Amino acid sequence: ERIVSRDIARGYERIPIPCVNAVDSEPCPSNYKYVSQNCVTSPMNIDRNITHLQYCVCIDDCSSSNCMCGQLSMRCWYDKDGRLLPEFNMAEPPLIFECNHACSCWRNCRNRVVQNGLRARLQLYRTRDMGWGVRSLQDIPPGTFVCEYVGELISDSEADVREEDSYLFDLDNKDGEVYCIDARFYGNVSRFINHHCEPNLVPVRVFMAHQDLRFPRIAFFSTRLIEAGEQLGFDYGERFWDIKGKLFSCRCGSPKCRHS
Amino acid sequence: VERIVSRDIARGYERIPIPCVNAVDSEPCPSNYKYVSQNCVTSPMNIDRNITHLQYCVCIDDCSSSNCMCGQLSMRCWYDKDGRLLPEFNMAEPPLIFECNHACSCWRNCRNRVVQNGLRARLQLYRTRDMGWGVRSLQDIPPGTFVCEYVGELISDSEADVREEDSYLFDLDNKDGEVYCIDARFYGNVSRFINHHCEPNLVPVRVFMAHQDLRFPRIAFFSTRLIEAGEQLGFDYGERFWDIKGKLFSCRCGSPKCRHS
Ligand SMILES: COc1cc2c(cc1OCCCN1CCCC1)N=C(C1CCCCC1)CN=C2NC1CCN(C(C)C)CC1
Ligand SMILES: COc1cc2c(cc1OCCCN1CCCC1)N=C(C1CCCCC1)CN=C2NC1CCN(C(C)C)CC1
Ligand SMILES: Nc1ncnc2c1ncn2[C@@H]1O[C@H](CSCC[C@H](N)C(=O)O)[C@@H](O)[C@H]1O
Ligand SMILES: Nc1ncnc2c1ncn2[C@@H]1O[C@H](CSCC[C@H](N)C(=O)O)[C@@H](O)[C@H]1O
Ligand SMILES: [Zn+2]
Ligand SMILES: [Zn+2]
Ligand SMILES: [Zn+2]
Ligand SMILES: [Zn+2]
Ligand SMILES: [Zn+2]
Ligand SMILES: [Zn+2]
Ligand SMILES: [Zn+2]
Ligand SMILES: [Zn+2]
Repeated sequence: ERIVSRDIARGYERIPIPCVNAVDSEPCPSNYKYVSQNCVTSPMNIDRNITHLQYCVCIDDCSSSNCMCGQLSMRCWYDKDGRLLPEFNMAEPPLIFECNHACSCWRNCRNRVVQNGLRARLQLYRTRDMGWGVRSLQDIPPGTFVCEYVGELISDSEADVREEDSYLFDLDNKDGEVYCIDARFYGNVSRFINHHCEPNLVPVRVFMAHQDLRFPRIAFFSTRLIEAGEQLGFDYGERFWDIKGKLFSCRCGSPKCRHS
Repeated sequence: VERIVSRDIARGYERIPIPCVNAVDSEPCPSNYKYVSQNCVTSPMNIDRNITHLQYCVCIDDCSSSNCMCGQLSMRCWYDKDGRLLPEFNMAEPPLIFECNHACSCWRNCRNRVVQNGLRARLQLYRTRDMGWGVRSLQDIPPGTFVCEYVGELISDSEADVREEDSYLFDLDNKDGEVYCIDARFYGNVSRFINHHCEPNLVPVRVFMAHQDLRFPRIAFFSTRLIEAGEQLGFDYGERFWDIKGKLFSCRCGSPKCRHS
């Protein structure tokens, strides 16, 4: 019903992300800053030395098995349309290394999906029972990149002293150091995606312009055909529900719900 | 005959292809460097990227009014509706330009965003007769248009002072504090091929977009007049270059007002 914003991203995405409310009188969310890429407040010494990148020397479109970046990904998982292959392990996704600016290939090679940004037509909307949510305005085939989980990159020490923990995405411990993305104060459309026990999205760790393994980027891919109008959802995991289960129960409505 | 030796030296990284041609000799497309479309580093530079340190505007319009904070930092917004520098822009002593950024309240299509939109002109790398490779425009370029950025490897002054090849350095001079340099010898974009001209049709301008760390301005070339289709691009290398290289060769820009021949 009520169109309360024509584009919450104010033109920073390749297509607008409108916001509508047909439930109550809440206006468009405004208690955060929309950013389309990750940001920092305190410094994160991400390794950006260009000579530290692994890269490929392909002269084709990076469809051969000799592509170093495909080999780092165990294989290039992207088909001719940029969708994950049917055999992609959705239960335990691998890391994806996309091609980068040190590679000899062209900017339009096969192994570049997440770095081309959001393409699906999404919409922020007011749900009946769990606040704001995100839905697709179009059919999304299986294995399509939907959106990235974008926010403020913070250390574990910083996360342990933040009053609000509902917008944290853990980049769990590759070593002693561990970091997370906090979308509470800075974030993109993904900060409004609700939990579902049978999720139509799965997060995948991706490396594009750097390969600092402490700082993967979080890309959501569809696990099935998402029909037009369907709400997006992913599995928040057990750390969330072991903390928030004390306060409320899951309202995903799935007959296979595990937290209600 | 004009040999096409590359369809795009940028391999698709620019909005427009930049082909390379050679009607002079049998030299192939230059390949002794790595093309990058934006600045890179090898040793860390600790650029201040704290989002709360950005100055930003709160404009409710397209940032075309007098109240835009980012225009005020630039002493005024110098861009017209087409993204070109106003005729009042001081080409002889350009001010610092602060474009709008992701902390501003405005939209991504506001007026104060030109260099962050990337290269737009149709350019061409080509073999000259007595200057090696050069860059020309394939189209008319109106005055005050953003043409290309000087892109390369960001290095410190002490690193530059131990590099054997100095012909691709762009100085980021600092009146106070540490001084840095862009070296396009090993990593660079199309701008590393632009030759010196004593009456140049390009002027470099220091611009800030995603960060405002004054140690690291980005270098944007704007046209100083109409550049016609076919014309070679050129800017003034300055005195530090010619005080060093003038001992080896004379300027061949061919201008009637050449100052280094
Ligand atoms: C509530 O759900 C989480 C809560 C916490 C999480 C992650 C959580 O959900 C992750 C998935 C759900 N997301 C929702 C949107 C996107 C995915 N992560 C951290 C990190 C764990 C490992 C890496 C370093 C810190 C621990 N702290 C947590 N809450 C504490 C914070 C500090 N105190 C008080 C001082 C307020 C209370 C408890
Ligand atoms: C030859 O032209 C330059 C030469 C030098 C420059 C700048 C120059 O031209 C700038 C304009 C021309 N460009 C051409 C393309 C784009 C603009 N910069 C400096 C400093 C760098 C950072 C601190 C302030 C200035 C260093 N010295 C330089 N050559 C020395 C380097 C070390 N070797 C040996 C010790 C190995 C001795 C010569
Ligand atoms: N499946 C679910 N059941 C109940 N509440 C949920 C839920 N999924 C998400 N939420 C709510 O949404 C928060 C995650 S942030 C997701 C956006 C949120 N709906 C908003 O309006 O800002 C959780 O803290 C929880 O309060
Ligand atoms: N006006 C000029 N007169 C003589 N040589 C010039 C010149 N402008 C540029 N050059 C040459 O080009 C170098 C700058 S790098 C510019 C690209 C270069 N022509 C190339 O083929 O790689 C200078 O060191 C000088 O060798
Ligand atoms: Zn490859
Ligand atoms: Zn590659
Ligand atoms: Zn590739
Ligand atoms: Zn559930
Ligand atoms: Zn403004
Ligand atoms: Zn602004
Ligand atoms: Zn603006
Ligand atoms: Zn001259």
